[PDB]
Amino acid sequence: LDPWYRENVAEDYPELRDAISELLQREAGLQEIVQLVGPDALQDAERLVIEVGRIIREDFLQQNAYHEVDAYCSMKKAYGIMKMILAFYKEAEAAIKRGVSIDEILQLPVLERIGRARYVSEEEFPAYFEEAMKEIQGAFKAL
Amino acid sequence: NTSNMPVAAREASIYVGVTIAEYFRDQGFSVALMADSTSRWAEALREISSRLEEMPAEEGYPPYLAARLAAFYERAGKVITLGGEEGAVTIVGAVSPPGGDMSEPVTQSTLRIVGAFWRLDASLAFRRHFPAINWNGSYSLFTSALDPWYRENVAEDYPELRDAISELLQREAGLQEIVQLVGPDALQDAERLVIEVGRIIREDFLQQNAYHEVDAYCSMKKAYGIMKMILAFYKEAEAAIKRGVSIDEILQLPVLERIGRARYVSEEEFPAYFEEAMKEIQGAFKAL
Amino acid sequence: MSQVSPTRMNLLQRRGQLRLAQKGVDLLKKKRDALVAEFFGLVREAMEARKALDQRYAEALIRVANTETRLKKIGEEIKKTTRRVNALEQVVIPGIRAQIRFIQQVLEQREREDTFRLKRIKGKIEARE
Amino acid sequence: MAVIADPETAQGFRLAGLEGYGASSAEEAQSLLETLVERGGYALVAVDEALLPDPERAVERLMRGRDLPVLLPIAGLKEAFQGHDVEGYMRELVRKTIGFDIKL
Amino acid sequence: DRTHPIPDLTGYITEGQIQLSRELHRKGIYPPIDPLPSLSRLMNNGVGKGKTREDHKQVSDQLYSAYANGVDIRKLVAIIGEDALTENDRRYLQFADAFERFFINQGQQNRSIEESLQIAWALLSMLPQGELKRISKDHIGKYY
Amino acid sequence: DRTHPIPDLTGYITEGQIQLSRELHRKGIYPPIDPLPSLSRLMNNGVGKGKTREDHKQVSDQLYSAYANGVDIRKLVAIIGEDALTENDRRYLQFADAFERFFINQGQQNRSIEESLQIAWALLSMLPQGELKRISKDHIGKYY
Repeated sequence: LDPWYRENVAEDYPELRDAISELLQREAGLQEIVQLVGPDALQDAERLVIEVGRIIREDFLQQNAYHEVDAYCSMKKAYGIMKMILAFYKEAEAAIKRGVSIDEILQLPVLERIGRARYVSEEEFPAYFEEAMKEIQGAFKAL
Repeated sequence: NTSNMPVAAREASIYVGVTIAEYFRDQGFSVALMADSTSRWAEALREISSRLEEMPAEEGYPPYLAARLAAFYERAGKVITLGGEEGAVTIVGAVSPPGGDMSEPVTQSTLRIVGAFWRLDASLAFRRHFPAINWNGSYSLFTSALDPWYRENVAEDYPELRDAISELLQREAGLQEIVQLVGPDALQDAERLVIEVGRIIREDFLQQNAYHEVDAYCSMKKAYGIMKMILAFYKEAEAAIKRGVSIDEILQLPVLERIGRARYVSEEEFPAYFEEAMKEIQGAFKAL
Repeated sequence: MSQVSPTRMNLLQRRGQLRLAQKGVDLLKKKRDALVAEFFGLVREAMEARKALDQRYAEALIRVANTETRLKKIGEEIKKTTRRVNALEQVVIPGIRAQIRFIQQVLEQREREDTFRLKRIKGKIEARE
Repeated sequence: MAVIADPETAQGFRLAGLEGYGASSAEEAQSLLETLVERGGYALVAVDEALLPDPERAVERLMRGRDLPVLLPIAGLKEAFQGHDVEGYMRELVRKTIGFDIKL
Repeated sequence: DRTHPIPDLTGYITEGQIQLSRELHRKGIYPPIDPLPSLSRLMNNGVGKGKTREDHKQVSDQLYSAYANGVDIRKLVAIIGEDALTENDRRYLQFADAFERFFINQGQQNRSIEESLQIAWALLSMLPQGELKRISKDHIGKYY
Repeated sequence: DRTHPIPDLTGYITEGQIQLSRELHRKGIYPPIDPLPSLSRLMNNGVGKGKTREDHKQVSDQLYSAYANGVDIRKLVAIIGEDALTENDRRYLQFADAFERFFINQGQQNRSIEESLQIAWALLSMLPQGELKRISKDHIGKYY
């Protein structure tokens, strides 16, 4: 079904879902280890992966069947939310690589908007990508 | 009921016996009916049934192998005989499964009827714990039925004492399961004490020597007195631990060896052990 | 054997690993307890020790390591061949429940399913006759 | 308890009333452990870590009886403090435990 | 054997199941109900406002969670010793005894659901209010 | 279940067996071939000088032995911890990953026997030369 999505919805449908699944796969492995040696030894890189992995679970996987909007998520909305999450991931890993505190990213203002994105019925959702990039820049500014 | 005898005779043997048993209870006697065993009676009956071409079921036993057996055990009971007077027939039936399987015939159907089951345990026997009755797998539905007789005639604390000992044994079973996993090194003093007293219950109480001239029979009066020596040692043990007495100090307490040979004493010198236990713990409260 | 092996087997197994798990979280709690008395020890140590270097002043020294040496004594090696103790232990222990668990299920595999090709064969003899 | 340190320091522990013994090498110091061990009365020997870079091999060699002194390597030399021999002791101790050379 | 075909096929015919266990009975816990194998296969259909009381599900959830934690802590006490248990864990340990002594044990006695919820709230007071994760604040204020 | 009568009776009818394993597939190793349960019954009849290459049997034997040791060491790592493994065992542990990553895994791709032996020799370099018990010195000098 990947070609139907690539031709009618988004060229990067398959690559995006493979990337999210690898995220979730990595989280599962990390949580198993943390179950043993605790979370205190976790590097910033591993804390970031759990942070974004959690956003995938809460902002994407979870859907509210009782909400008038999130009861159904059109194909066009599904990919747009995926790209907001995956774009936040790339930016997150990029910021860490430049010594940005994960704590600074964890409380990034756009995050709360990404969390309520499933409730928006307008593309105002893809605008979050640009809102994410500038916000990280404001974090590249403060260093 | 020998092997050269027809399946018919062995089948009828329990009915001939029960009738004779009911006859003596009619006089106002309390009779015991001991049935060696019903596994072999059901094999003799299966032989007769198969020869009659009745349809074989589970393990090839005829379908009429449950209602009959139940009907037998139903003839047991203490009655008010014809013309008043009371008598009774108590039944003790042996169970011999084809081999450890403990399914059909014998066991399965029987354990569903009978109200009491005394499980001789080969592992308890190999360990030289007599009688070899597993205090964890055996059961009776008569505990409450007979508690008042004990309370009125023997001891006011009979039921509370046996419930407390059983909770001890129950706790030991749980502890031993865990130790089987994580080893015994992590055990707190409190848990080591429970195993110590649990072991004394098994060795000093549960185990009885059928071959000893004294311990071959344990009078009701002796049973409660030994129970109170053990339960009193328990309370004192838990009380001493709570006051930081080393369990190793309690484990080698001199009275313990006497408690171990108490089943061999035929005189009440046994209840004297309670006072001997208390003072000895005091000598342990002294040394601290 | 046969039946009965059936359930004590795996609750030795299941109930008995539920509580090996539980010693696992116990010891990472100790993790966080231990490692925080780990660094502070460290602290004063580094400390007035070299207050010792530039050195009566005899104690900027043993005063130093009466504090310095004591603190890291308890903490330093009591604090962990016993810390690294607690936790280095109980984990080859969820090893027990682990591969040995594979144990109970090849065991259990072997026969509620094997014991059945069988209740049913014998049916089959005069079940078929 | 005995303390084994470089001679100047060892002298200072003595002036403070403690039982300091002076050494200037891993080997010399192991010798000192063995004399103390044989001689018998100590429950603990605190050793400058510069003088005890391998304390397991150290026990290994003392061999004798018999009930041992706890053996405690503690900081050293001068330039060895003006690091932080902590940051990395910590990297090793967490890897040690959980298994994970974490990115500190 | 709860897997014997008879008891096993009966489970589907029920809206509530109360499973008794010999192991539990041998520990002196009566009624000898296995709290992790008894299900309101249909419990939610017979509780709440207009049936029992609005806080019934929350109280049942909290008692079940606290009793299960308390029972596990009996294992932890055996592992580490009573004195090594945290203050918070000690409260959960004690709650398990309170649940058994006061809620499970009845001196033969016909308790109304109101009586049973009252005992439930009384024993729950033993726990820190901050540790009542499964009771919404609306119920704590109204019923605690 | 490889012991089910169907697959079990089929083994005798074969000259080469390739056994796939779910466990291996779940580790992301594809093709999910169990390197210690795949055999060539008639393999010796199709290899060597004039067929494949003279070192083929030696290389196959050494890779099989090293992979089997490496897989057992994955168990030993779990038992003792990675850091407690000897330097020599660590090399065999690593060889098992190299065998899976580079030899088993193909990015769909038609490897000549020459290509396959080359990858085999490349991964074998990870092992100490002194630990190549199953390769005669003549082959080490000529092909290593």
